[PDB]
Amino acid sequence: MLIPRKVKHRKQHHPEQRGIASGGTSVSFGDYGIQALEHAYITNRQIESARIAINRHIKRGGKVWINIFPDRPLTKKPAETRMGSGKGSPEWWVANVKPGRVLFELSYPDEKTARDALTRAIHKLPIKARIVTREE
Amino acid sequence: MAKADKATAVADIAEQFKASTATVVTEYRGLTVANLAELRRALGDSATYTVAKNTLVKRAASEAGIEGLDELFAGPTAIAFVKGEAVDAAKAIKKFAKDNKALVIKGGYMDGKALSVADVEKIADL
Amino acid sequence: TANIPNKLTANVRTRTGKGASRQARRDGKVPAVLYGHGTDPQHLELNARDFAAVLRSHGTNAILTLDIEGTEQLALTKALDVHPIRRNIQHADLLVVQRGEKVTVEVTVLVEGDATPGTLVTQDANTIEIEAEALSIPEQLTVSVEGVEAGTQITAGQISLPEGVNLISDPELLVVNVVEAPSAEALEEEGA
Amino acid sequence: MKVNPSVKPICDKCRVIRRHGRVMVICSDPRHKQRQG
Amino acid sequence: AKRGRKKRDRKHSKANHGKRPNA
Amino acid sequence: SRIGKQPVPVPSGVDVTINGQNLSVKGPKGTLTLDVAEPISVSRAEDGAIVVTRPDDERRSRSLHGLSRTLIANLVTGVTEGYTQKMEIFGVGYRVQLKGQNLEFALGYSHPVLIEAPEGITFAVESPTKFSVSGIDKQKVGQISAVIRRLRRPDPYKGKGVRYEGEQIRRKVGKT
RNA sequence: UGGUUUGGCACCUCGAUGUCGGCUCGUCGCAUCCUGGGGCUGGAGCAGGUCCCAAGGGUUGGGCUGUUCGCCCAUUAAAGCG
RNA sequence: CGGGGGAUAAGCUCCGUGCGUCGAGAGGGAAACAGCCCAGAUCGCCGGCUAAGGCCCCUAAGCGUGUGCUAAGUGGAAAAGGAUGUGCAGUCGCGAAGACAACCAGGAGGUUGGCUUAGAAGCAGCCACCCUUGAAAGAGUGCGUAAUAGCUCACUGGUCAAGU
Ligand SMILES: [Mg+2]
Ligand SMILES: [Mg+2]
Ligand SMILES: [Mg+2]
Ligand SMILES: [Mg+2]
Ligand SMILES: [Mg+2]
Ligand SMILES: [Mg+2]
Ligand SMILES: [Mg+2]
Ligand SMILES: [Mg+2]
Ligand SMILES: [Mg+2]
Ligand SMILES: [Mg+2]
Ligand SMILES: [Mg+2]
Ligand SMILES: [Mg+2]
Ligand SMILES: [Mg+2]
Ligand SMILES: [Mg+2]
Ligand SMILES: [Mg+2]
Ligand SMILES: [Mg+2]
Ligand SMILES: [Mg+2]
Ligand SMILES: [Mg+2]
Ligand SMILES: [Mg+2]
Ligand SMILES: [Mg+2]
Ligand SMILES: [Mg+2]
Ligand SMILES: [Mg+2]
Ligand SMILES: [Mg+2]
Ligand SMILES: [Mg+2]
Ligand SMILES: [Mg+2]
Ligand SMILES: [Mg+2]
Ligand SMILES: [Mg+2]
Ligand SMILES: [Mg+2]
Ligand SMILES: [Mg+2]
Ligand SMILES: [Mg+2]
Ligand SMILES: [Mg+2]
Ligand SMILES: [Mg+2]
Ligand SMILES: [Mg+2]
Ligand SMILES: [Mg+2]
Ligand SMILES: [Mg+2]
Ligand SMILES: [Zn+2]
Repeated sequence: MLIPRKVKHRKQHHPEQRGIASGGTSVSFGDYGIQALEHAYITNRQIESARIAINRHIKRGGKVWINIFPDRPLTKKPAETRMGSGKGSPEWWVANVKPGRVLFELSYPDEKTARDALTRAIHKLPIKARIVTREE
Repeated sequence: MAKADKATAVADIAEQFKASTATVVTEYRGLTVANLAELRRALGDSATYTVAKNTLVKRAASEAGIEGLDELFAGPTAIAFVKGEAVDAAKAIKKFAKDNKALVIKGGYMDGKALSVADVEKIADL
Repeated sequence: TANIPNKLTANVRTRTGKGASRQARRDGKVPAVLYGHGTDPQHLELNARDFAAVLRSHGTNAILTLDIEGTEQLALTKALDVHPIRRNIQHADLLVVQRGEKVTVEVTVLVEGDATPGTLVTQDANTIEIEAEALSIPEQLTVSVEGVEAGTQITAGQISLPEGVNLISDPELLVVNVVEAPSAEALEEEGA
Repeated sequence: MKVNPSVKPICDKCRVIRRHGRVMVICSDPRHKQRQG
Repeated sequence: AKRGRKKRDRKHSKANHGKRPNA
Repeated sequence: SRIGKQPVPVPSGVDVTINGQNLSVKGPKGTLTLDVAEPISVSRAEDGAIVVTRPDDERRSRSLHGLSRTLIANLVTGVTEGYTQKMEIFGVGYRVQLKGQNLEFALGYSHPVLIEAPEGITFAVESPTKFSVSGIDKQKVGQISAVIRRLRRPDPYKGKGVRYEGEQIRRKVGKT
């Protein structure tokens, strides 16, 4: 559960959802990484669930990284009410993603266990993804 | 095993044969590791007993005139070299074979000529 | 530490523009431009297949000798661009060079060895800048780690280098770090 | 006759075959035997 | 429902180039 | 392919005749007919052997070559020797006896169960607990063997039923 | 996936679309209550748990609230969901 | 087409567009279908040439020609995911020094490695995952017993013969 402390304005427009990624397109820091292809949004709950999933399988050794943060908010008004008449309230936070961006990275000398854990993580997210290696 | 390993083994067995006065061929099938270790301990005083593969030994035999043994390498083969003396190793193998009943002596090599099982028995007795 | 040139062929581009460039790309040709102190830019084509072969054989940085209309030249692959998704070589930069020049080249570094059970291996920096002669560029650098404990910060300067090379990056740069293996409690605490 | 959209060779002794357009795995252990559908 | 999916899917006939009134 | 390459041997004491696609064989045990698949042709070697050839290496030909070869080998070996199977019954108070061409079983049901013997096969019993079945066609032998086997449900507890010669059934013990 | 409850859009009908249950009378689907056939079991057997195929027939009578819903009284194989 | 309100929902609503059409527009095309494609009706002619779409019969025109794919009525309903289906293109490894599978022998000795437990011997768990003889033994992928014990397997030798 990662939440930003404060923001100048507490709500914004819908996230931009077109184009191809520009920066952070190369796996770097550790030895293995994950990159996505489709376009969607990811939230703190999903991030934490994926982190716990990778944790409970990596167990003793290794250590992870996260390259995103759901800071941009989204709004949702009380249910069963006439639309309009004012904004709703911010309920859950998300961060956008574009093809080529790197989501997670890992370092663990046992390649097979590392790959199996990473596949466990991939089978989790709501976006198509695949594993990548540090070497070109 | 790599081709380099095969060449190294060929050279090793060739030099061992060159440095050994004579040698014999036996069958190692159906023998328990305990009895193999016992035989190795018994023979270690004078001779050396190992295992070699048919194709490798056939290729290595081209150096000397031991090429006549090619027909005796059909099936499992165990190779024993006698660096010292000639007869004591033969007696040891004969007694071990007649005790175990699971070892058959394929033949031997003496004075540049292959000799059959009866000749091996006679020369061992001598 | 000596290497040998890799031979290739090239042709002069007839048209300049995105349309023709990516038409050639689809056909199977990778456009390229060469330039240097000679003050004479030239833009050519290269065979993608042999280009990839040479790169995979001799790393990112390799010595290339090019045949253009019967003329010979020596060039270096200064920079490369890779499609993030398709991993294609859209364009490569060639820098002419003659024997006996000082050039700035980025070189990768690898690490190998055995680590104690109570230690973990991390690599903050994967490439280190090294200056040397054009024909004397190492293909890779290696560092051996054995029986290290606790803080064993290895600086770039500490790394052994071959002769005829100079370390341009400041020695204070940290390349390899080794730390105490983590604990489950602290690891789970992280990011809470 | 575990019926799930996806099947796997749960243990090493599972083998996969194709029948009448439907693919299922047979194994000595009945627990390891299932068909998709 | 089934009704809705039909008309939108039936719009993908090459005759109309894919664009039709009312989706 | 690999299994169809080797020609099928033919002994001297068997007659073989070929009429286009159809093939018939005459031997001491009897005679049988056969129709062969059209994609594959069959030829007879002058050295008392049968050679089967495929025109092309596609999937259907690769599949049918081996099938034709093995089927020819099976039918020739059957007409030469034949086929027999032995059966045994385990349990307490289980019996079997022969009445002419018909055979009856006693597995402990309230009423007896009888099985008719179709043509081309015969039933032989040497002991009240063991019998055998004989015939010429392996497929018929196997069919009748399976039918006889399926009389009783599997019993992984006491093993009561009918079991083949070398067939071992898993057994699990119920504590309660 | 279904559009069957509570919901959002006002597009056909304010020179009229008459309204909840009950009585009588059907017709249809299967996401199966029994009746039918199988398999896996932490399946001695009776008896249980779960999955698969299957829509020919049946699915009581009473007390309480107008009630829908719901609780209760006595048997049968069941007192099925829309 | 570029946007806001909405649950990135509506055949929803509110904007901007020297933007199209219908409204105020027949014909032909998609079975029927105002807002989609082509095309702008002065009138007559038992005349020729064409756009959009079509050429087995309904129904006018090709059961056209040349090279390739399809076993599913996919053609003629949709996603996470799964799989010894299949063709093309590219790999490294091994392969006549006998590849792979298949069909005989050996797969052992400190050893029950320590903590843990009633119990831990290879198989509830944690640490090294050390080493010996070798051809090969992995603190052993499992289905085996409370714990021993067996069935084994990993790599490897003997026979067949090239793809794996
Ligand atoms: Mg940026
Ligand atoms: Mg996903
Ligand atoms: Mg599952
Ligand atoms: Mg729309
Ligand atoms: Mg209205
Ligand atoms: Mg109206
Ligand atoms: Mg009205
Ligand atoms: Mg009225
Ligand atoms: Mg009415
Ligand atoms: Mg009413
Ligand atoms: Mg059903
Ligand atoms: Mg039932
Ligand atoms: Mg059940
Ligand atoms: Mg039914
Ligand atoms: Mg009926
Ligand atoms: Mg009342
Ligand atoms: Mg829009
Ligand atoms: Mg919008
Ligand atoms: Mg409106
Ligand atoms: Mg408007
Ligand atoms: Mg108009
Ligand atoms: Mg009109
Ligand atoms: Mg019309
Ligand atoms: Mg006009
Ligand atoms: Mg015309
Ligand atoms: Mg046209
Ligand atoms: Mg016509
Ligand atoms: Mg046609
Ligand atoms: Mg063709
Ligand atoms: Mg269809
Ligand atoms: Mg799909
Ligand atoms: Mg998949
Ligand atoms: Mg073994
Ligand atoms: Mg030990
Ligand atoms: Mg343990
Ligand atoms: Zn299994």
